[PDB]
Amino acid sequence: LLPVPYTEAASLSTGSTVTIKGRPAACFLNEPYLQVDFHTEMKEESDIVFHFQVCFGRRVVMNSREYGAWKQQVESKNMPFQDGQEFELSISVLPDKYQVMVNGQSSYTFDHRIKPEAVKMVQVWRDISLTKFNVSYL
Amino acid sequence: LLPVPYTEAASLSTGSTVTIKGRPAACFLNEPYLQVDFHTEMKEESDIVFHFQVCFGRRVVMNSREYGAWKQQVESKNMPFQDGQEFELSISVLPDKYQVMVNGQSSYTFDHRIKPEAVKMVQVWRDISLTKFNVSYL
Repeated sequence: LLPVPYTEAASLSTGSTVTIKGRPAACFLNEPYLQVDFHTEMKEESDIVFHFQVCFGRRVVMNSREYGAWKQQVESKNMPFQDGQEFELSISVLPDKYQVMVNGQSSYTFDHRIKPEAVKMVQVWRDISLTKFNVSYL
Repeated sequence: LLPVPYTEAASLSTGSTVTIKGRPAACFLNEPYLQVDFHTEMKEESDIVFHFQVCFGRRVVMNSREYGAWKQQVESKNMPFQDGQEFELSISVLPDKYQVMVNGQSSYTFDHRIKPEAVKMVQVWRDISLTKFNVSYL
């Protein structure tokens, strides 16, 4: 249903939740990727407050791009995504960090390096099909 | 125009040329990938006679997947692809190797590890839009 790369303007603060439903575009043997980037401007070259990159079946890396430069990457081996299955990815803004849940289970967190109020745009891209994208505020 | 991941059944021998026209789906700053895989069966989990993977603006890796296992990867830093531009990629089957041309210029080669006559399917995927795919025989 949704075009990939997927772009949507967005604002985030404490209590915001970004929810993504989709499925990998390839079998895990072929190592598809998923990337979710919280950008500071509508341009894709803009800074990235929160970068979330899944190499399905292998690892996750999280980072930020600040004044054009990648910072300290955080690596995680948690891999709750299942081969060939739909996933529901939810990214919640807490006061001190993002909490990333996959199919209802807390799987990753990432401390705010830039205030989330700096976010203007979310991009979801790489090797997924995308059926649902929502930003909600509570 | 063409769906990505793109799958097309194919046969290859000496004199075969696979021609791909497309453009990256992201700015090079965001490091999109391109992957071209020559498979031994119609299944995406099948062995890969020739694997060609571009990290736009960084490197290329080439390899083969034989009985399910990746082999010796070949790395190249040649990067003739231009940021934000259409490319024309042509992969020609010579008796002893594949020759990969990008916009008319020979840019990569890869010696046959498996006879090209074992190929049954070509997949073009990752972060590109695809406007043209052809297999031709001379």
